[PDB]
Amino acid sequence: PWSFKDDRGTTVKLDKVPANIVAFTGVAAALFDYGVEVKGVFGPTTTKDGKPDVQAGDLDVDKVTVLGNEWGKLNVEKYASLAPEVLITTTFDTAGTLWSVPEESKDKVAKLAPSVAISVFDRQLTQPLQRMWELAESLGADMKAKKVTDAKAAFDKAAARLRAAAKAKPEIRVLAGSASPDLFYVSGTNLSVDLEYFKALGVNFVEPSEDAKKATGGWFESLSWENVDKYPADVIIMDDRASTIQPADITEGTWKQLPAVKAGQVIARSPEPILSYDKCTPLLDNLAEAIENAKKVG
Repeated sequence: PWSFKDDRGTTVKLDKVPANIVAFTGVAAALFDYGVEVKGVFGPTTTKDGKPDVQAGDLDVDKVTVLGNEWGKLNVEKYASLAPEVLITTTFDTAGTLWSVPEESKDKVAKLAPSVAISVFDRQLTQPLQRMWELAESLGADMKAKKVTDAKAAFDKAAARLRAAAKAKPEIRVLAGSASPDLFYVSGTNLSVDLEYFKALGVNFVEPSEDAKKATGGWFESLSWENVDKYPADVIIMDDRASTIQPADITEGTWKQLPAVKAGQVIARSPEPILSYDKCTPLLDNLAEAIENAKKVG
């Protein structure tokens, strides 16, 4: 028998370990790094060139059945066809809302299999990493596999590296942004698993006021493109997801004139980390590297 109590406090119990798992693409990507296969995914999975999306990690995107290829899309008839035994996703709120399960069909989806949510709300990254590790082991992973303990050691090494970098370079101000056509969004550290952890390790973030973030309940501040120079920043970390405009493609003149952009001090941020140590290690290394080499320019 298999049992797991998720971050909504609900305990799913099945008579056997589920063989037919369906997961949000980023959760399937994490389980893949622990050698747990899924049968179906939903979420940003492939790009228009047919390549794996960043949230698909190392998943074999040809083998799995893609039920939806963007956030909030999940075809229920095709989901039923997988004979699903559990659905697994993340959750970003107090309510335990299942991330990316279409609101208009979530009840239909829930009829066909129990769900497991891993919370990525209002906590540090190490939390959901260890919760996802426990889930993967319950599903048949070997958590004492050298691939996995090496991964955890590499993550701990990269976390010490970011702590050291932030101690060496306390003057380097990091801005977390996400680009869309109407607005550039500046995140605060509070509420995000990655940013809360990077902050705990000593990174100096630009922090919009709580007043400036209240239109999103404290997640981020919306700025017009002409006002992206509001906060002086030395390193900018930009949202990497499918729905957002990547830094190479931002054509707006105010952006191109940013001290950080002119200095080449822009890297990716993954606001939806794939919850494996393997895939979170680069998030620490990349930010450490940027801080280690950054010039104060903002």
